[PDB]
Amino acid sequence: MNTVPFTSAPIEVTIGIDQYSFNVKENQPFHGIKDIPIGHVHVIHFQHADNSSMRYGYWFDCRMGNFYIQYDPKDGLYKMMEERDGAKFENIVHNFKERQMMVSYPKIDEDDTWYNLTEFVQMDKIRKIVRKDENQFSYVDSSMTTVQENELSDPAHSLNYTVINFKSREAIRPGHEMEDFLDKSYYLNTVMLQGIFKNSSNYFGELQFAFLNAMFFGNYGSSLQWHAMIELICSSATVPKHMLDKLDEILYYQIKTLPEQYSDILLNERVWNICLYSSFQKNSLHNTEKIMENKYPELL
Amino acid sequence: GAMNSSNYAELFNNDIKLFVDDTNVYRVTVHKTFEGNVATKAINGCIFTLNPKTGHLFLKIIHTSVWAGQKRLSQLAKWKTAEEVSALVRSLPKEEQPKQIIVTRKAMLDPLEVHMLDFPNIAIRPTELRLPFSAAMSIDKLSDVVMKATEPQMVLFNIYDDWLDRISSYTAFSRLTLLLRALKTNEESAKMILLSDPTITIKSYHLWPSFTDEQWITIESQMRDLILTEYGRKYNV
Ligand SMILES: CCNC(=O)CN[C@@H](C)c1ccc(F)cc1F
Ligand SMILES: CCNC(=O)CN[C@H](C)c1ccc(F)cc1F
Repeated sequence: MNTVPFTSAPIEVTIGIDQYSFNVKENQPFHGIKDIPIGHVHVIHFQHADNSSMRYGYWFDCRMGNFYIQYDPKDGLYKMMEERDGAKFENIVHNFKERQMMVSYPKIDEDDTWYNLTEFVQMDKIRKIVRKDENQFSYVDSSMTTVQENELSDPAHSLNYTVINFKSREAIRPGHEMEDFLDKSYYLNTVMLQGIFKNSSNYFGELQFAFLNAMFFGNYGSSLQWHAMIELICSSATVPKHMLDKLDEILYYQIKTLPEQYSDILLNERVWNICLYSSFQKNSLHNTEKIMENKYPELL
Repeated sequence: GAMNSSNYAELFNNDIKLFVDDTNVYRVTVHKTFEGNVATKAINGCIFTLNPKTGHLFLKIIHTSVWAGQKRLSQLAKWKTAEEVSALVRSLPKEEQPKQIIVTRKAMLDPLEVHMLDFPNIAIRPTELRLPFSAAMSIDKLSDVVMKATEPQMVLFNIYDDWLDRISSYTAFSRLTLLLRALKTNEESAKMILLSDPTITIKSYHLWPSFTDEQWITIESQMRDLILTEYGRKYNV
């Protein structure tokens, strides 16, 4: 069980750690989160009480280093940093555990939600989408644009998701225009899976990361990416059966976790109706269709 | 974006553009079978691709053999249209290629866009105008070449005959649209108007009769009367 120490909490803030959130008051004696499960990526995220504009946060994996948060009064944000002195860090975490100044990651034993949302998400792939090579953790915020959004303006601060564009030469073989446009299997299986992602696990990892950035930061380009990666699979007549079964599980847990009051902005009516009712895969996503119809029958 | 009444004179500027109408590509007769079910039989069709400034009409005849063994023919017809338009563009010298293609039906947008991905600088536009180009098969010489075709074939026409010697392309397009709207609303009456007087002939190399300027004003007036009438006869007004 790993720990993220906070130097202090000088500004009132809602702190989230994966699907949980707690409210910290200005100058409340808050010194971090402990008992963080090992084996998973995690995200620690922030919304200031005074300016709900800009949610922001950090993806990290405690196996890759010792990380802490310290408030910077110049840049006005809680910053993640790596501590290279393991002696100092282990000592600090201990002293803090003793004084009961850290909250405990509140996971229910039965609960697999975070695993189910991050099954294929790997820190190494996150670090290729969010490029800041000097750190082992990755900052994301509500405003960051994607490479594809930038083509349609600071490259260093962009989300480098794989570009998916259904009306592009990459997606359409010369001489197969109708075939490839109406059945996207060649773009899914040859271009993206065999060519770019190498396997379905990497594809699902990026899809899961895109959803989580959409949900936790309201990052619009990440929502676009999530829906595009769903639509590409659903619009393919030929999809490995193990991928369809896994997609149904992935989307089920995403829809289950999505806040009800955000469904209006985070779910694209066109994509979901096409995918569940018109696409080649309209009859392959049983769990997802059942939760969607019982939780968000309005959208459909 | 879309072409409408606001931006109508754009059709007659000096940027090359083509209208594409696909309404006569897939044509059928519906009939009963011996068992009392219903079936369709295809008949030859055509793509109507028109330069509205010059009158040049690229009439690609769609022979029924292209549908043999194919499914979902109404969807295929849109993709076949887009394939033939793209092939036409590629066959033209660069300086003759259009800068815009305007499709008369919005369902042609995605098929044409995908077939024209190699031409990112050619704009594919819809229109809000309800243009009467489906009535092109009411022009006798056009219907004749389509129905006689025994294989795929492209035939080039000037749909304005020689009108541009005496009128502007705006006026010529307006006359064409009036004639075609009339033929669409009441083909018999329209054709009577056009062929009533036997002393006015259609030259061998023309599609419409050799009306003088004064006769065109009279003809045009008769066609407006027809469209207004039929619009009365229809809505009882
Ligand atoms: C060179 C100055 N930087 C540091 O002292 C950063 N060290 C971190 C681990 C830390 C220090 C004090 C705390 F109360 C809580 C902490 F997390
Ligand atoms: C079942 C509770 N779930 C929640 O989101 C709220 N639980 C409190 C506020 C909480 C959240 C995160 C944490 F690290 C420690 C905490 F005590």
